[PDB]
Parts: sequence; structure tokens; C-alpha cells
Amino acid sequence: SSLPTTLDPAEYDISSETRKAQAERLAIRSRLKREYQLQYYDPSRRGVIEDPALVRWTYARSANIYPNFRPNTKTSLLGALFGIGPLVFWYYVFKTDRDRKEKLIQEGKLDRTFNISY
Amino acid sequence: NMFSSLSLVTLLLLTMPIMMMSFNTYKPSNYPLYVKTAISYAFITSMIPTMMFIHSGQELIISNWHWLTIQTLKLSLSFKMDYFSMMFIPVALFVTWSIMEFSMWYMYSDPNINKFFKYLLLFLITMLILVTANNLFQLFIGWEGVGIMSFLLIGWWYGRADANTAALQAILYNRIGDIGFILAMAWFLTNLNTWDLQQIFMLNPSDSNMPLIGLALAATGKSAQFGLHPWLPSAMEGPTPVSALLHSSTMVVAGIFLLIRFYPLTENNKYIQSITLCLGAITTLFTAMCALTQNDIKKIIAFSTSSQLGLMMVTIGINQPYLAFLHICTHAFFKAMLFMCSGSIIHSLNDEQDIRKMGGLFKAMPFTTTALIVGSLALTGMPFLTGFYSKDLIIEAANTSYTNAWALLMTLIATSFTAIYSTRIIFFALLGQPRFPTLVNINENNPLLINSIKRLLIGSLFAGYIISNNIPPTTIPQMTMPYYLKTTALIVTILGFILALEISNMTKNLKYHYPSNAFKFSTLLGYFPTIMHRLAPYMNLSMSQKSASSLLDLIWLEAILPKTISLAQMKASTLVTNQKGLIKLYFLSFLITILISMILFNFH
Amino acid sequence: RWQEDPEPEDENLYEKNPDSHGYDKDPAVDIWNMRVVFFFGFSIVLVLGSTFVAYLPDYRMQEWARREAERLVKYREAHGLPIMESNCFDPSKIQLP
Amino acid sequence: RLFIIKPSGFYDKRFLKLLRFYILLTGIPVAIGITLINVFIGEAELAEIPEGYVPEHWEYFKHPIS
Amino acid sequence: THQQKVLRLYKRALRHLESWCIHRDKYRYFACLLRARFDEHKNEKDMVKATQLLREAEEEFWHGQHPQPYIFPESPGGTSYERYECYKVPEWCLDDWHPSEKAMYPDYFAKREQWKKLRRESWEREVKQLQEETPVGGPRTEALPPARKQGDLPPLWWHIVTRPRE
Amino acid sequence: XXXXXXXXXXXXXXXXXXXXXXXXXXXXXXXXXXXXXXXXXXXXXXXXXXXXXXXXXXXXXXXXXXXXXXXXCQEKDVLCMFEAEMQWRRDYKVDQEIVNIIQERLKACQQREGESHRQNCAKELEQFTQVVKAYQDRYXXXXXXXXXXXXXXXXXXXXXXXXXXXXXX
Amino acid sequence: KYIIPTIMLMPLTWLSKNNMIWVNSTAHSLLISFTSLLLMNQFGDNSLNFSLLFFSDSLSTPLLILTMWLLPLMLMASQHHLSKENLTRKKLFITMLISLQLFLIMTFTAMELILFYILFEATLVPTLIIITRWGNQTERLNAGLYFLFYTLAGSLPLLVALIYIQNTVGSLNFLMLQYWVQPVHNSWSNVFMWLACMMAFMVKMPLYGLHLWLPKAHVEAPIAGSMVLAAVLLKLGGYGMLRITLILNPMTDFMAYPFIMLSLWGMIMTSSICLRQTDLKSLIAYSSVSHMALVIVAILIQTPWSYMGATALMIAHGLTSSMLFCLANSNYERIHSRTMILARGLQTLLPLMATWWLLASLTNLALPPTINLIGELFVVMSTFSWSNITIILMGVNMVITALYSLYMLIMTQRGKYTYHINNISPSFTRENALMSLHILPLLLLTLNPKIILGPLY
Repeated sequence: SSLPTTLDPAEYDISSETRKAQAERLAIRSRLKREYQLQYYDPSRRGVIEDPALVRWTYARSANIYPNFRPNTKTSLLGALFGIGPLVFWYYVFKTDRDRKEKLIQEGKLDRTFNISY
Repeated sequence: NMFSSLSLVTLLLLTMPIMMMSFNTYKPSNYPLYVKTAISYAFITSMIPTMMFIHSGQELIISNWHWLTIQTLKLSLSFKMDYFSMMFIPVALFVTWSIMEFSMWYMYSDPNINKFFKYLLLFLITMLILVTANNLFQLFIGWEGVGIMSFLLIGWWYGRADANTAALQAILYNRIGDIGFILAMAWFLTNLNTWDLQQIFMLNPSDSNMPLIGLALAATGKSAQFGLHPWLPSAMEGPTPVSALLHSSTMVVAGIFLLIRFYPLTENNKYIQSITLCLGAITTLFTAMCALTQNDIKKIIAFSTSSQLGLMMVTIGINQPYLAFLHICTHAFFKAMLFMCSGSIIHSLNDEQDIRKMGGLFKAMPFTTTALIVGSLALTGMPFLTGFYSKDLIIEAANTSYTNAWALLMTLIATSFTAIYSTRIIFFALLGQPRFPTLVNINENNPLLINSIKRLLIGSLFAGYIISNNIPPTTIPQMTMPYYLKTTALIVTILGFILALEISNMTKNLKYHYPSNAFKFSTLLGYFPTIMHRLAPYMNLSMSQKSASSLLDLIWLEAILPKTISLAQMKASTLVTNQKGLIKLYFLSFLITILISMILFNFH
Repeated sequence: RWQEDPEPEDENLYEKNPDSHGYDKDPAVDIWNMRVVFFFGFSIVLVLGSTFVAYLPDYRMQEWARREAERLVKYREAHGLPIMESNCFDPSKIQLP
Repeated sequence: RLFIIKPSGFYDKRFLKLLRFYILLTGIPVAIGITLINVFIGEAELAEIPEGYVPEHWEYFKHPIS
Repeated sequence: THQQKVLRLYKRALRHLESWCIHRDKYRYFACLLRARFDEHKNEKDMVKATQLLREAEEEFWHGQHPQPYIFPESPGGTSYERYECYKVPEWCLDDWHPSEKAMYPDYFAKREQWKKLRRESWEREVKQLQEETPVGGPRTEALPPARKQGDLPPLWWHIVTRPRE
Repeated sequence: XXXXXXXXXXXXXXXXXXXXXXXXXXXXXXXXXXXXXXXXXXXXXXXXXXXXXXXXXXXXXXXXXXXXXXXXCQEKDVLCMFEAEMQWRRDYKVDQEIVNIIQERLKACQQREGESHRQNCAKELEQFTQVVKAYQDRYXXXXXXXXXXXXXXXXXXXXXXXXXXXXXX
Repeated sequence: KYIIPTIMLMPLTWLSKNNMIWVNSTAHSLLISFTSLLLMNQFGDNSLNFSLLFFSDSLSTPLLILTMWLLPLMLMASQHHLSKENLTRKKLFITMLISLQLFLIMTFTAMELILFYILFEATLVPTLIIITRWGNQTERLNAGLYFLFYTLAGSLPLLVALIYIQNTVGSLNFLMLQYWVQPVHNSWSNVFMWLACMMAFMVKMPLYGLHLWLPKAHVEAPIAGSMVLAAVLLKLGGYGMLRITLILNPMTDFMAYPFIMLSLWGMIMTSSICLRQTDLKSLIAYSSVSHMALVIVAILIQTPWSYMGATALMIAHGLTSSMLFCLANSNYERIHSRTMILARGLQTLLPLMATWWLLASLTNLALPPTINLIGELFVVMSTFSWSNITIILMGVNMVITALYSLYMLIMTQRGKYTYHINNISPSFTRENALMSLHILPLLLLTLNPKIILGPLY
């Protein structure tokens, strides 16, 4: 989430060393574009091309489970607090509702007159 | 006897194009004309049994087609033909038929012309089921049906991501409102076995939990209210007859229509009576505030649906269900008139969706301009433009009540607020100097447009004179306070129009005005694109990825048994790789095993 | 380098050569398989089969109990005093203590 | 007039023509199914008379197909 | 690209002015007031003050930033028919037309065979022409126009020289 | 018929006193549509009835009575309990549909009165409370999925609670 | 009558010539599926007995008909796949699908706990070979290893449980014999007796914990999107939960109370993950966790309403989720990568399939009553009698079920497909047949599903 004004004409260097770096952005962009352009405008292709940027994108989410998370830090225990935590949370919600219901059946009847269901 | 026989014909006639859709008979280009001719004769077959109702006769029919014997239950195709259900059918069929005539001119010369009418009939049928429904299950088929057919009508064009999200949020914000109706299903079975309309009118205890997160929350999903209403302006991104069908007659009723049917349940419960006005007073103003400042031809009419929707919610709070649907029946003639006549302007001057660049003068266009004059004044409290028979009876009844004064005062500002947005269609888009940006702009009169709107002009001028005069009334409170309540409703619209004429002239007729720099605009959007379109899907998807996926479902919830796999592979080395050769090492361990058996694991 | 593995296969005909086909190899057998015998199981099991799904198998006394209940309602109201339900299975059985 | 950019269409319409052919092919016993109720009589509401128990049919009311 | 930064800010200022004003005569008055602001300061050459004025130009533009901007016609993104009324069937679908159905309108089928033959024969020449124009390793950002265009056919056309329309 | 309660007598008679106009348009259409397709469908129904001629008898519902209850059969035995389990299940299927008839009696109460609804009837609402309460306390409604052995335990649980209350009071 | 026609389907494939094969395997299975609908639909007052216990009867099993319906449907989907492979291996493969269906006929018909269990585990071996061979993706062995690691470690505790019960009380064998049932007195020895009977059907019926068994089997698919229908049959293969909870332990259900709670977060958190994931098959795989979690919530309540909803949901999911895998198969056979972002655009290339996409996606939601609404609505109405707070948790699930269907639609409605040169041909005659033969039985069950949701109905 953005904190101040919407960042588009704000905070930029006035044509300093960043201009050489900005020219490098188009150099790598066109390098990946030209190899895409050569493998597109031929009629004898027939088939969806690979594009390694999207293949590694799927590999980042589906795989990297046990090569990652080998330093099980205190942040993982904080994530575990959001894991087991909510499962134990409802144990003091459903039981309190049940003990409210079950006591109303035996002493001081609260059961419905037209309850043929269940 | 003929009342029951002719009632099912209206259901049969609408299904006949669906039954004869897959090949059947060779009819190209005639199929869109076939839809128009089917509904035209369906209107005639609906007019006759309504004349039977004004005379004498009530009937609740079952088809003897129940697929349940499950635990003391029967769910047949049950059809109620009484008052609220009866009067709506010819009103809905006449409104749709004119939109079908409008669908001849708009969406013309397109490859998806035949596929367009496929969903429009099902959109009518599901509503016709929901209107006639006598079960709560039969009520669900239509109430979900209108909500599911809207996806294939709002998101009809497969263009940008905005209309796709508009079609998404049409169900997303509906399904939050669905929870109440599923709670309505669950409470009814456990407490009153049958859960059909015949049963639930009898044996009615004072229960607050039933329509708390129930019928009132069902009225927030369908027919948007203050709880959930970001999907109101987004629905206009599709074609114009779809918007002419939804928020005028179909989508606008489905929320309140439930509460009108459940009227004896609301009669006794005073907590529900208060919360209907509490979630009905904010709906009249807060949504209507976004009509003036946000400038779009379709959206001004669309934001004013919710203001009139609040008046439908006020009638629930006053405990008058008889006058509740009478407003919605005339609302079908009010806004469906407005959507197609403005939609005629949109299509004429190429492509314009903003009022800013629209300049269709009263002298420039002959027929569409006159339809807007009659239409916009009909929405305001005018003595004989059918608005008096609908809107003015709500305000006068609401003044004599035991309910909240602040809830009444909030609705009274909204009744005077009607004149300002109506003039924002007249003064801004129609009246004055033309602002249409074109080298050559042409707007031609079509034979299909004239015959459609002219027949609606009879329906818009002669609605309250026929419908409200013939329908049986129940307790009229029009007697007390003539200068404080009765005359004040019409005077507020006159004072509102005088305020609108002064505010528009101060902004437009100023030559050199110079706008200010600092502004507080909650009036512009309501900041729902910042908390409900921005933050609400963000929190659901951040909890999806930062937690759950990258912690629980892949790493931690797996870990338990990969722990035993890692332990088995580690303890494998302590037996395989251990003791590399040497008969000495193997025999030395044998001496220990005898010593354990002799002393430690003792057996004499 | 593998010196044996590099031999990729990419051949999706569909329309190119058979013109109208459901599957590759032998067009004469394909019409007899993809359009005939698949559709006979689509016709018999779904249309003539539908007259067995719900259409008249009697099915666990669903319509039988209607004729059974109607004659028992009139019997225990005219002759008897309780309305068809009072005590289940046990009329004056062996007591607990 | 310009040439319209459309999908294949022929493969899609072929399936619908083949589907509605085989439904109609077994749509004849649907028409015969009406005459099995119309021409051939169903069953009367007759009381239990002492004669037997169940000869080929015990309680097959409404329609003789059961 | 400082000259582009002034032009883009001025282009945005004109199209945002129409949302605030109502009538066309008032639009002309405020535009001339904006012309009095920008033309007076662009005349003299500034190194630090020009960038200071451009960063100050963010203000006033941000004070009046969102009254729902008038993007009335078919504009890229925004509102009102951005990429709409589009069936847009590609050339890939135009090759897989079924027999006994592709025979209808034979002029479109006969021409497309000549277009496909023109592309298949010139692709070897386009690969040599496109592959020839290289600074070292990768291109330096931009397309490759034909230099030695004797016969015809630029290096890289089919999607660019074959749009569906609108 | 017989089992259905139904209305006592249907009223309504044509008056036509105020104005002439074009008489009653609904009654004019009632005479028009009676011969248009109502007479044609009645003639087609009579033609189908005449074409029937010979019809099958069909001996209706089978009896099968008593065969000894589960309460009478003491000690667990597979040969004895099997017929007792079938007897209880057949009664439970009937008792489900007994409620459905009285449920439809209350449906008739709502329509055939209309305006009064809650103030009138008095018998159908009372009959509903007499059967459902008996169904709730005896025939499961709290004993989960249907079982014959569980029903005998449920009947004994209600009897022991009633005997403890009667002896104390 | 269902013994030795499926066993007679075995020599049919071997004896038939190389030109035929597929024509014989499908035609001589459709007429076999006709006879199942002809004979098994009949019921008396209670459960019948067809024969002596080799294969027993039906009590609440129209789920047997579904397997007979998928008996030719798997052969329909695997037509483009296994078209370039050896002819001897084609004969080897069809017999392995037949053997799966052979044991599946046995498990639903046999009303035992001992004969049922060993043939319930006899479906594990053919699926193992079907997954680990012809797998299009790498690391398919993890999908094979964890298939028998999660299931067998939970199911082998049935041998120590089931034999223990019959040693104490009579014999489990005939089931209708087993009404000698003594109420469980809730002891610490009876704690693990209940757990061992449940944990075997806590794996195949996916909870929140021990649920990783399912998505790995679907992402590393046996065959593209064709043999996934057999894994849908394994999901509904955990129907023993209907029989164990009813017969073996009716009194002690205090231990069921935490397991409903564990599956309650197996509704929300399993649907949350199914929103961002890239694989189109995984977007069906995680949605199949939530719809089958509904049954686990239902059964443990043990109310008569829940059984009506559960038995409907077993048939509902078996024809809706499997239909969604056929849509995933049609996309994978053209692009050869199941990335949702890459495969984008219907109607421009696939006009007729787009309507079939709707009739399959919207069935995840509660449409006009097909079998899914009838399945879900009875369960939600059953949970209220259990506890009033449930619909607050259940209502969130109703929102994300729309986030299942529409998100699958929108990501395919976006008309672009610029990089795609393939997918030129729209659809084969057998391709659209899969879309019809899955949806039209659901459309026929809209009218009267009395013979679908039937545990004494």
C-alpha cells in the first residue's frame, strides 16, 4: 500500500548517473524481445513457445518447499501461531454454545414445539 | 377454473424459444423477432387473469411434481397467484417487451445477436419463477437465477478487466448477501418443519435472529443497500438493454420483494421494524450523493435506483406491504424509460458515456428529449406524473410513526435531493450549447425506437391512475397535518429544483469562475474503490499467500511425516554404514547381547 | 550430450489430412467408432435409460405409503381417539427398575 | 461489405447435428411412451380381493410400464 | 528527456481541464490562462530552475487531480470502450477452415494462399536482413527497418502488417 | 376424498348491478374460452377414456401385519429381530407421511380462509400440535439415524423419566 | 450379475486386432452400464441381498452407477494420449482401468468391513502403476510414494481395529447381522479404537491436515487429464465412513467434535489457497478438498439430514469435478503446459466449449437444483441443528465457491492468445462427447434425484 501521494512524477534524479542505468534497461529488454520476434513471425512455427520467465514463475510457487525454509526461525513459529491457533480458537466457541444448548434441553425447556426435523 | 389454466401459459410461452433453440426449425434473422412476438402474446395472456383478480379469485397451485419424501417434506413447483405476485407479471412483461423492441435497434449487425436473446429470456423466466414462488426452495431457484444470469449479461462483452470484475463483484457482493438467505433456510427447517409460505404465516413467535442476519441481509445482496453497494455503478460497463433490465424492474425488486412476501413476520417484531429503517435511511442519501458529482450518462440513473430503493425499504419499516410494491411497479415504468432514451443518445453520437461531452439539444432531438422531460419529472414528487401515486404516499405515511426521527429526517432530505440529479441530466447533457465533439455528427430517427418509447409513454403517464385505483387498499393514514406533512413533500421538490437551478447557473453561467484547490469529496465516490475494491480483496489474498500456502499447506502441515521420513533415513545409517567389515566387531556385540539377556532382560 | 536422447516428436494433425476426424489413424474405422458406437451409448443409456432412473421403478415405497397412510388417517380418527401417534413400539413393556 | 473474421464453425455445428439426430433416433419410444398410457390403459384403484398374491405384478399402479 | 516531461505534463493538463469546466467557451479561457503560465517560463534557458518549476508543477495538478477525468471516447484504458466490440479472430484461426465450408467465398481463400506464399519465401531474406543489423550481442532498443530494400518486405511483419481492425 | 378435509361449501354468485359498460369482460371471456379449447380438451379426454375400454385391476397396497414387535422378542437373536426391524421401519415410513397429510391440512387452512388465517381454523393448528409433539418425543427426532434397537432405548428413557416425576409428585 | 462381465472385458482387449481396440472397449462397457441402471435401482422396505457375500447388495449406493458411468468415460478422454505408444501397452493399460473398476464394483456392492477393506486397498496398486507410468511431468515418483505413504499408514490400523471388534462382538461380516451393537462406554482403550477406524478414511476424505495426498496426485497427473477421474472415484471411495459411524460406534461421538472443527478450517483455508495458484489442475485439486470436506462435516454429526446431503454430494462431486478435469485435459493437449496465465482466451478459438465451461464451473456453485445444491443445502441445514454459529463459517465458503468458478471463467474469457499459434482445430467429435456425457446426467438429475440421495428417503 502507498502511503503519501500516488508515485509517478515524484522523487527522481535530475539526469545524473541514473540515465546510464535507464539506457541499460532497454538493452536487456530488447535482447529478450529480439529472440521473441525471431520465434514469432514465421508461418512454419505452429505451437506455443516456452518463455523461461513464466516457467520459473510456476516453479517458484509449486516447488521450493524444502530447499527453502531450512532455517526455521522465530518468524515461522509466528506463522504457526496463525496455523494451529484458529483451530483451538473454536474449541472455546462451539463447546460454550453446546453447554448453553444442552442445559436448556434438560432444565427449563427451550425446545421448539414444531420441530420434526433431525 | 380458467384462472389456473391460463396462468401457466405465461410460463410456457417464455420457455418455447428455449425448447425450440437447439436446431428445431431453420429460422435465421427471424429468431430475434420470434422473442419479441412471444412476449407480446404473453402480455395478453397475463392481462386476462389480472382482470379476474380485480374481480374475484385467489389461487395457490401445485404441479403435482414433487421429488421429495425426505423427512416430512414436499417441494413441488408451487405457484402463488396473489396480489404481490399477480400485479407484477403484466408490469414486468410490458417493460421487457419494450426493451426487446429496443434490442432491435441496439446490438444490431453483430455476430452474437442470436446468443444475446438466449440469456434475456432466462433472465425473465428466473424472475417470473421468483415472483410466482410459493416455497422457500422455489424462491431460491429464482433468487440465485437472477444473480447467476447477470454474470452472462453484465460481462457480455469480453473486453478489458474492468467489466470482468464488474461481473465478478455482481456475484461476489451477492454471495455475502446470500448468507442471510441460507440462514433463512436453516432456521426455518429446525423451528417450523415445512418452510413453505402457507405454514410460516401460522405459528409465529417473536424471533429476532431469523431476519437479523437473514431477510434484511438478503436485501443487501440483491437490490444493493448501505451494507454492500460497490457493484451498482460497475454494472453499466456492459450493453445498455442489460442495464435497462436490471436496476429498473428485475435486480431492483429481488431484495425487497422477499420482505414484502414475509409481511406478518415483520408485523410483530419491533427490532426488525427499526433496523429496516436504520439500514434504509442511509441508503436514501449516501448512495444518492454519488449521483451529482460522478458524471456518467448511465451512472446518474444508476445511483438514483438506490435512492428509490430506500423508499421501498421505508415501506417495510412503516408495516405497509400493500403500498410497497406499488412503488416498484411504477419504478419499472420510471427508469426503464430513462435507460433506453438516454441509451438512444449514447448510440446516436458514436460513443459517449459522459454527460460532459454530451449536448443533445431539445430542438436537436425531437422524441428522446421529450421522454427525458416526462421521465425525470416523474421521479420527483409531481402531482399527476405517476410519482404522486408512488413516492408521495410513502412520505406522508412515514411522518405518522413511532419510529426514529433522525431516520425520517434523513429520508426527507433525499426526497428534495431528487430534483438536483434529474436536472443534471437536463441542464448538463441536454440543455444549453451543444458540446458533441465531431466534424460530422448525425442522430437519425429509427422506426423501432419511436414505436417502443411511445407505447411506454402510455405506461408512464397512466400507471397510478389504473393500478393503484383498482388494487384493494388497507388503512389510509392521510388525514393529519396538511401544512406540516402533506404539502411539504411536493414543496421540497419545488425548493430542490429552485436550489438546482441556482447551483447549476453558478457553475456554468459564470464566464470566469476559477475552481478551488482544497476539497473534501466523500460525495464523489464514497471511497469504496479504496477500501472495498483495494483493501478487501487484498486482505483475503495476502492471508492466502504470505500465510496458508507458503507456511501451512506446503511446509508445516506436510512437515509432520517428512519428519518421520528424515528420521528413518538418518537412523538407517546407524545400522547399514556402522561397523565397516571386521568379524571382531560383530562378535564383540554378541557378548553384550548375552549379558543383557542374563542381567538386564532377566530370565533366570 | 546424450548421443541417443535428442529426438523430439511434435505431430498434431486433427484437421490436416483426414479433414473430418475424432482420432488419428484409419478414417473409415474412425467414423464407425467416434460417431456411431459412442452415440449408441449416448442414445440408449441416456434416453431409454431415463425411463429407469426415476420413471417407474416403484422405488422404496414412496408411492405405496401414500395409499397406506390415507386409509390409516380415516381409520384412527373415526374409530380411534388418538391422532395416529401416541406411543412408539412399546405398550406396557418391562420397566427399568 | 468486408469478409467477416469468424471461427471454424463447421466442427461445432456437426456435433449439434449429430447430438439431435441420436436423441431423435431414440425419440420414437418417447412417442410410443405416450400411446402406452393413451391407447393401453394404466391401472384402476381396486381393493384387495382374495385370489392370489403376485402374478408378474404386485403393486404396479398408474402406468403398465412398471 | 526533459523536453518530453514538459510536453507530457502539458498534454495531461489540457485533457484534465475539460473535466473541471462545463462549456467550450470557458475551456478556451482557462487554456489561454495556462498558455500565459508555460510560454513565459520556457523562453529562457534554465538548468536548475526548470526542474524546480516542473516539480512545482506537480502541485496545482495534484490539488485538482481527481474529479473523474473525461476519457469519453475509445481511449487506451480508463473508461468507456477501451478494448470493446472486439471479436478479433487471429490469422491462426483463418488457416483451419474445414473442407466443404471453406469453398464459400473463394476470393478470400485464393488471396490468403498468395499472402502465405509471399511470407514463406521472403522469411529467409528477412532473417538475413534482420540478423545483419546488430551492434554487438543484443540490439540497442528499437525495431529494424529495411536498409537494402531492393525487392520488398521489411524484416519482421505479420502481426504488425495484419491487424484485425476495429 | 374422505381423507382430505376440504371446504364445506363454495359461495359466489353474479350480481352485475352498477353500470353497464360492456358487462363483465372476465365472464364474457369465461363463456368464450369454455368452447374455444376447454370443450375441445374435454372431448379429447372423453375420447381417451373411451379408447381405454379394458383396464388392469391392480390389487393396490399389500397388508402384512404385526409379526411380533421388538419389545416382545427378548434377548438378541438375528432370526427374530430381522422381522421386528422391518415392522418398525414400515411404521416409521407411514408416520413420516401421516405428518405430511396434516401438513397439507394446514396448507388448506391458510388458503381457504385467507383474510382470517390465524384467528379462525382453530382445529387444524390444534391437530398439528397433537401429532408433531407425539412424533418428536416417541418417533426419533432426537435419536439420530433410524434404528429399531435405539427406539426401544428411547421409549425406556421417556418412561423412566415419567415414572420418576409421577412418584415424586 | 455384475461378476464376470467386467472379468469378460479382460480377454476382449487382448483378443481384438490392432485396428480396433478402442471400439470394443467402449461399446462393450456402455451396455454393461445400461444393466446397472436396469437392476440395482430396485429397493424394498430396507436393504436387500442380491447373493451370498462375495458381492452383497445396495443400501444407499447409487454411487455404483457412477463408476459404471465412468467405465467408458475414462477411455473417451485418453484418445489423443496413448495414440503414439505401443499397441501391446494399449492392451495392458485398458485392463488396468478395468481392474480398478472391477474392485470398485466389489467395494460398493460388498456389505462387509473385512472383504471391503482388502479390496479398498486393491484399488491402490493399479492407481500407483497408472500414476508412476505415462506421467507427463517430472517428480511423478513423489506422487506415487506419498500415495501409499499417507494412505497405508492410516489404513493398516484398520486390521488392528476391525479384527478386535469381531473378536469381542460376534462378527462384522454380514453388516445386517451386526445389530448386536453394544454402546461404546467411552474409555481410554476405546479412544484409539475410534481413531484407527476414522484415520483410514481421514486420508482419502481430505481434511485440512493430511490433505497433501490429493494435490500432488493431481499436479503430477497419471495421464494429462484423463485418469484423474479414477482419483475422483478414490475421493468418493471413502464411503466406509457412512457405515463405520452408523454401525460400529453410535454412542461415543465426543471425539468426532474436534474432527469437524479440523475440517471446518479445511473449508476456508483450503479455498483461500485456491485463488492465486498457477496450475489449472491444482485449481480443481484444491477445490475438490473443500467439496469433499462437506461430507466429513456432515457424517460426524450423524443426524438423518446430513446423510441425505452427503450421499447426494458423493454423486454430485463425482460428475462435476471430473468434468472440470476434462476441461483441463482439453487445454493441456494443445498448449502442453497447464499454466492458467499462458492459456488465455475462449470464443476466439473455442466457441462451443465456452458454453460447456459454464455448465461445469457454475455447478461448483448452487445453481437451479442439479444435485450440488441438493447436496450442499441439506448439509448447511443439518449444521444449524448441530450449532447456530456454523453458517457464519459456511457463508464464507459460499463466497469463495463463486471465486472458484468465475476466476476459472474470467482467466479464460480474456480474449488475447497472442503467443499461441496452436489450438487451430476447435474440437473433435469425442472431445465434445466428454462435455455432454458428464453434464447431461447432471441435467437429467435436476428433474427427480430420488434415486440419488437415498439413505431411507
